[PDB]
Amino acid sequence: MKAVVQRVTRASVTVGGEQISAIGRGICVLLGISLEDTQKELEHMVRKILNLRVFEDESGKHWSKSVMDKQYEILCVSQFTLQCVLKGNKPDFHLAMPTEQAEGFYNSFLEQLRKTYRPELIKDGKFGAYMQVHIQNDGPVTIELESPAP
Amino acid sequence: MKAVVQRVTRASVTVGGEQISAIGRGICVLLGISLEDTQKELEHMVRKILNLRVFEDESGKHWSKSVMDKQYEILCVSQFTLQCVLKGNKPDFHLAMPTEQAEGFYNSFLEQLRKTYRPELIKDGKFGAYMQVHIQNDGPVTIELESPA
Ligand SMILES: [Mg+2]
Ligand SMILES: [Mg+2]
Repeated sequence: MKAVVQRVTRASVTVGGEQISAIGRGICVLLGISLEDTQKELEHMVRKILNLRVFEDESGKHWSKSVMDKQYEILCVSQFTLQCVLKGNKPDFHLAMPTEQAEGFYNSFLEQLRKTYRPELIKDGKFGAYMQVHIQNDGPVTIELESPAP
Repeated sequence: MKAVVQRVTRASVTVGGEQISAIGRGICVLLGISLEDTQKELEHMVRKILNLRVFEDESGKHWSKSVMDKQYEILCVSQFTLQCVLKGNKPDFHLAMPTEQAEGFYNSFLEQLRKTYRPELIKDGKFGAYMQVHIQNDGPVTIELESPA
């Protein structure tokens, strides 16, 4: 499992100009699920996202508070392209989990996130859809996470 | 050297509320200079970014065309937070090149991009600054790139 995490002042997902979801301050997670991914990686990745210290405290010290410390929001979007192998210049996605299983895995992942944090502060894209993910990256701050190695 | 590349329908940078840079369709590249990066990694990374096949052809075939094939734009922003977290739950900076040496590499990287592609299609943020980077990720499509190893 891989994730790209971007700290946002706001973020939203549109499908065909229709706004699907939107968050204010918090974190946008692009989530790459691999073929070899299991419940262990699912649970480990949730813990890492929720505990990632990307926010300031009241004094303004950097890297001192997680999304949960701040009671901020999380926008998760499924992103199989992160499971890319770069032989030549064309991407190959053989390491990504196929969409039939991946949708179930993704849904279970979002559900662990909601039960570990607060459901109302967790927003999603639309798994199969051609989306525009509007990301107002605050800083910018961008962190790569991986769980096969936690 | 590490990069996160996002395919965009548009992207922009604001500092202090003012939009200082914007592109239309293309890629937004967040670039992380590492401690032992050389001109070698820099040249390799430019090449990879410029030929990355993240665009469709004119028949709609996925993964077939690069930014240059499409004559699309590139917004490049410096981002030192791309190094591995490994231990703890905060960004890790010990592997990032100190800002002083890094700024020279970053500017060299932009000059290489411009020389190898089209200068008028290349935009950047503002190296020192606290930026809002507005990214309309198209798909979304996101690719992680890395040189040395
Ligand atoms: Mg993200
Ligand atoms: Mg990017």
